[PDB]
Amino acid sequence: APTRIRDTPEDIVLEAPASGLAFHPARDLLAAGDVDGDVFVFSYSCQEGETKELWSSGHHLKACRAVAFSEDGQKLITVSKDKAIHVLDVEQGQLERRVSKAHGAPINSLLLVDENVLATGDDTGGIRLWDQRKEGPLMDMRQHEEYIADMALDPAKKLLLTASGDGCLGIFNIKRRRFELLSEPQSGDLTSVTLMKWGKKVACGSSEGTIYLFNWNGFGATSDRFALRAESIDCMVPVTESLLCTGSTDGVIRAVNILPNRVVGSVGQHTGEPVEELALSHCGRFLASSGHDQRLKFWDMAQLRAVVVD
Ligand SMILES: C[C@H]1Cc2cc(-c3ccnc4ncnn34)ccc2O1
Repeated sequence: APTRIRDTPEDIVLEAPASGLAFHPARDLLAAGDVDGDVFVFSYSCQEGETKELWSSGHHLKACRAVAFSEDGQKLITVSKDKAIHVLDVEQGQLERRVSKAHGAPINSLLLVDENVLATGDDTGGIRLWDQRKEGPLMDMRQHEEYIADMALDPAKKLLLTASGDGCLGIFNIKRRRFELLSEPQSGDLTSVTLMKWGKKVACGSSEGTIYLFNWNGFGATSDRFALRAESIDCMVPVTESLLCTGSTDGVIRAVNILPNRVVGSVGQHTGEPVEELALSHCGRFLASSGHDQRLKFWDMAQLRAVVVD
């Protein structure tokens, strides 16, 4: 009394723009990592006043480019232009493990594979796989020629898929610690990669505003492409097996259906400011976006998930 409720959590206003963004797998927590290296965990709620910073930490002294929560919800893993990988505890953001010198170049991309294994990708295209129980990387692959923009995981956890600024989709066999192939290079930098259609399609967003599709186990060349009415796609996240959201340098977040390929419409925008990253809540209800306006914004996915069909 008074309880003031909205349809989404309030915007989170940051002091520096954030490339790192992830939702907790079981709790109403959102993590961000910013261009100064700072990392934050926020509680979020549709009740006004109840979206609050729970902790911040300043262990990285250069840009924190990606963050991810462990599957058990206990740890937050962060990577940085300082070339380090850190393991933090979710409760307080205390540093529990520091893996410095993890790459020879700034780390841009992070993907957790299982409770002991993760992959990192750097600004020169280097890909490494790590088991926390073994010293040194399991794999060191430099077939890519430009930065690793994004990575995705085979549901069977066999293949790691990579999107690179060299215009290629990369395929690595995690189980065999080996390179399989690079796709034919595309005209746009591949900024984003996600699995769609129950793992049967690979969707990659490009710096020219195209989405490329590849068939599963046909990674060598695209099976389809279509363009948005946008100059770029810089980040994507799947909402359903057919629907994903994109963020672009024009600041607009777009809902896009795959096969049939259609722009459903605009979810929202960071007016006139590039969208840097997206994430989806564990419950599926909220999309979060991080923009160059230094805001984390929440969007209700219910209207979409209703309208949406196989
Ligand atoms: C870079 C070093 C440090 C580190 C940490 C982890 C970790 C810890 C906790 N939960 C997790 N879930 C997924 N990976 N993972 C895994 C590998 C690894 O190699």
